[PDB]
Formats: sequence, C-alpha cells, structure tokens
Amino acid sequence: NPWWKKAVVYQIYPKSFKDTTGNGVGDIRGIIEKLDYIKELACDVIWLTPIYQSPQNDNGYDISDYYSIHEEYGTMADFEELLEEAHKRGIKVIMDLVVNHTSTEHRWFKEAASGKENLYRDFYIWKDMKPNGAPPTNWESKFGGSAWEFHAESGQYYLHLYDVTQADLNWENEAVRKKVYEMMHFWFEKGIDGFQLDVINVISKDQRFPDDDEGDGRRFYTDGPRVHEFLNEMNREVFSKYDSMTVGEMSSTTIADCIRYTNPESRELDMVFNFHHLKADYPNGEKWALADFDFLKLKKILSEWQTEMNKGGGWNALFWCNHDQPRIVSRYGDDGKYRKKSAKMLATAIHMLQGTPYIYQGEELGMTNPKFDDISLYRDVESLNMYRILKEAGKPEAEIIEILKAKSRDNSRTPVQWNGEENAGFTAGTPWIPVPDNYKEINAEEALNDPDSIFYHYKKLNELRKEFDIITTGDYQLILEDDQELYAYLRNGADEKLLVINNFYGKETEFQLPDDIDIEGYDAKVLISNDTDLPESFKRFTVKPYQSIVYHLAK
Ligand SMILES: O=[N+]([O-])c1ccc(O[C@H]2O[C@H](CO)[C@@H](O)[C@H](O)[C@H]2O)cc1
Ligand SMILES: [Mg+2]
Repeated sequence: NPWWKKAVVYQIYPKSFKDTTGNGVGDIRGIIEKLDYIKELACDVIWLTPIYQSPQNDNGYDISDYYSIHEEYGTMADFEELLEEAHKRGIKVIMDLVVNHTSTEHRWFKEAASGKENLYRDFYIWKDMKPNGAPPTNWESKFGGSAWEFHAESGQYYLHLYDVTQADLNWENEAVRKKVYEMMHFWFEKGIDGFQLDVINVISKDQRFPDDDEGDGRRFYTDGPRVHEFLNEMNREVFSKYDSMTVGEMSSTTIADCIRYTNPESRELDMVFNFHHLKADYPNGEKWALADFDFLKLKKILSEWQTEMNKGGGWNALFWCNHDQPRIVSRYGDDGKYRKKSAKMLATAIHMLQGTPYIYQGEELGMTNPKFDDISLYRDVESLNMYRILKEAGKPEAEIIEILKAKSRDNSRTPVQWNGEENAGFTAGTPWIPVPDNYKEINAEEALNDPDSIFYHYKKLNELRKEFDIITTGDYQLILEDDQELYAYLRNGADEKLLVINNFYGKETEFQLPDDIDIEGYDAKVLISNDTDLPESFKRFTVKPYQSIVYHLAK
C-alpha cells in the first residue's frame, strides 16, 4: 500500500504561482509561503514543472544544466528549504524529468556538435544527408517542419522531435543512460520524492530510421522497442532505491503499453497520464480548430481506461488540466452562470474514478480561461505566430481572437488569483502575463471564506480519498453509456458501492437506475453533492443543471 495510491497531487507552474520579489514572475519563495494553503486544500504532493537552468527557448523544457535552478525562480537553498518545509507539513515534492532531449546549449551538445570524433558525439542522434539531398528521414518535428537540423561545422543532421534547440538524447548509448541516472540520484539524495517523466515514451527510436509513408514518423519512436527495457533499467538503477512516486507522461500511447508501464510486476513506472480525454473536442484531430466536445466519446475513453487498467493491474494518473490545456470549467463546464456548480461537477466526475488525482493550480478556485480580447495580452509564441498568419490570410480580427480565446496555450498560464488586490495579489510589480478582470470575484481569499466554494468541495473530495477505501479499491462500472447529458457510473466494492451521477450540461434530465444494478439490501447516503436539492429516491429523479451527486451504498 504505497503512499502515492491515495495521494492528491497539486501541479504548480512556478512562473505563474506566486511572485515574492516584484519582478512579475513566480518564484520558489512564493511556493514556500503557500504551503499552508496547499495543506489546507488537503493535497499531500506538490509537483513542479521544470525550474532547471535553461535558455528558455521552450518554456523550460529545453534544459542546459540539470543540476541547477533557473536563477529567476530562486536558489538551491530556496529549493532545499521548500523540501524541508513541505516535508514538515506531510507534503511530498516531485520534479519534472525531461530527458528525451536537452537544450543545444547543454555542455554535452556544445562538445558533441563540434566534431564527429568528440567524446560526447554519440550523446545525440546524428545522421547524414540522403544522396538525393533529402534529410535522413521524412519525419516531422512536433513543432512542424523536419525533425532533422543540419549542423554545417560537423556536416551531419541531429534529430529533434521537438523544437530546433531541443536535441534528442541517444538512449541507445549506455553512457547517456548512466549520466541521466547519476543526475536523478543527485535529486533523490537531496530528498525529492519522485518525478514526472516528460514524454518518456519516445526515447526508444527504430535504429533503422525508415521513412514513414503513412504518417509523420511517430510510429518509429512512439512506445518503441526498448522503452520498457529502458524504464525497467531506470527503475532498477534509481527508483528501486527510494520511497518514490513516478508518473510518466505518455505521448499518443496505447492502453496495452500503459498497463505494461504501470503494473507493479513490470517494475517500470507507478502511474501514467494519457491525453485522450483531452482531445475530445478536436474535430478531425485539428488541435487549433473550434468544436463542441463529443460527450459520448469522452465517456467511452474514460471508461475504457478505467476498466482495462483495472483489469490489467495498471494505475492511472487522473487530471483535467495542465499548463498546456484550457482550464476545464471553460472547456468542459460552463464558465458562465454555472461556473461554481459545473466546476464542482467536473472535480467529482474525475476524482471518483480509480487512480491518483492531480489538481492544477487555480483549478480549485474555478479559474477560467482569461478571454483576452487583444493580441497585446498574449505571450506564447505559437499564439502570436498563429495570429500573424491568420491575419495575413485575411481572417477578420474577431474570428482570430475567438480562436485564441479557445486554444491559446497562455490560457491556463495566467497568475493564480490570490485575493482582490492589485493583480490579484500575485505580485507587487507587473505580472509577466496579465490577470483577467474576473479576479475580483474569483480568488483564494474569497473562496476560503465561502463554505460553499469550489475550494472546499475539492478539499472534501481530497479527504474522502483518505477516508473511504472504496475510492481506491472499488472497480469501475459505466452506466447510461449512451445518455446525451449524464455521466454516471458505479464503483463496486465488498457489500459497498459508490453511485456517481454527473450532469454534464445545463438542462434538467431524468436519471433512472438500470435494472441490472443489484442493490437489494443496500442503504444509501450522500457522500458528496454540489446541490442541496436532493432526490427523494436516487433510483429515479430529475437531475438539475450541472448537478453532481455521489451516493455511498452499504449493505
Ligand atoms: O516548449 N515547450 O515547453 C514545449 C515543448 C514540447 C511540447 O510538446 C510535447 O512535449 C513536451 C516535452 O518537452 C511535453 O512537455 C508536452 O507534454 C508535449 O505536449 C510542448 C511545449
Ligand atoms: Mg519573482
């Protein structure tokens, strides 16, 4: 019974969490000051997105030194004090591990690029131009364009699956794996409690490097032939030595692989995120296109991941939000009239699944997309570039702004709204990204003083996971699969059940318990609800707009 199984993790994006220095950028001291808040929310893990030394060409995911902290966030002494104060409050700390690639400003790369005969050359993935002048493969970077960048001085291309200054490490090379493990030991011995492993499932490449005539080439590196071998080796060398938690962030992976990644017998990872439920509103897999989410598909994806991982002995990391996705109230809830109720409903819908839940900073306040209506308010380079291109293509300003409001990666990066003071109390200076005007109504101080707040609903869900074992051990059973508005399911235990009923829309609808649900001899009590208007009988009743109810059934 490992500590991570009943944990709730709070995801912090430090640059937007809390500025204590006045430069408008969040810092580690700001995190320390907020530990009591995190503890009050009843999270027992904190996860920091990358804070390592980095040129910042790619939001910190381009690391030039894994052993030091980007100066703006604070000092190593600050970090060590964060670990000490977190641990004092019973809070564990996990870091972001980004080892598929490094910055091309990393010393290994600078050495490696300098000549084909340099000691570090094989730390990266180098290939010759094809005789026909083509790049070594037709693979595409996830940033667009070719995944190979030519280096004139040495006469070869290096592989970058991501941005140009993010060079893929050569995991075929034992020296590299060894270096990475040494670095992980450094952080564990400092006392951190685990890692999120960034796109870890793309580290094994097909060493034949064939062309892809059926896609962009991801089938030659996604969940590749040695990934499970590398993860298990990583587990033997590192993770097995500490009381650790590891969560792998898998890029377009499959359920069968994730079962293998997370089954305790594999000795690979503890849990994984997948992103399938967060592609439910992409029409034709077009990531920037507007569309309504496909509810039935959403329910099918969630259910499949619950039942198959449960069956296979895998473990899911449960989440709606991160620094790259729209805030969920705005995306799948109603950030208008039903902001509070729909935010509570969304939290319940996911937290009553089997898995380890993750809360993204500000999600517990029901923070919304900021709805910035002028390009001068945006920051992310992909947003600025998309605006520039759509403008040149003649799209009216208002239509471009509507796209950015739905899709900009800036949207979940606005500063956490602490209070009703200037810039919501995030900073005394000028924030690196603006705070939208809702902050006067949406902020921690307000939520903390409202017993009916989204915050306290999350706190209660968090404590429930510690109080009721069935949340962890019960199976999952989808019901009302084809219902156009309700997401309802059971968690089945030993003479004990949870019945979870969520209205995903703002209309009234009928719930009726299916005949094949056997609850003879079971007594019902409300475990948690977002509405005091409770049905006389849960077996058939009219569900209110965005109503969410969980019943504890015991025999
Ligand atoms: O510049 N960036 O910060 C950046 C870099 C890459 C990126 O795409 C992808 O690869 C990342 C690995 O780095 C993962 O973190 C992320 O989950 C995934 O979507 C998104 C943003
Ligand atoms: Mg600061």
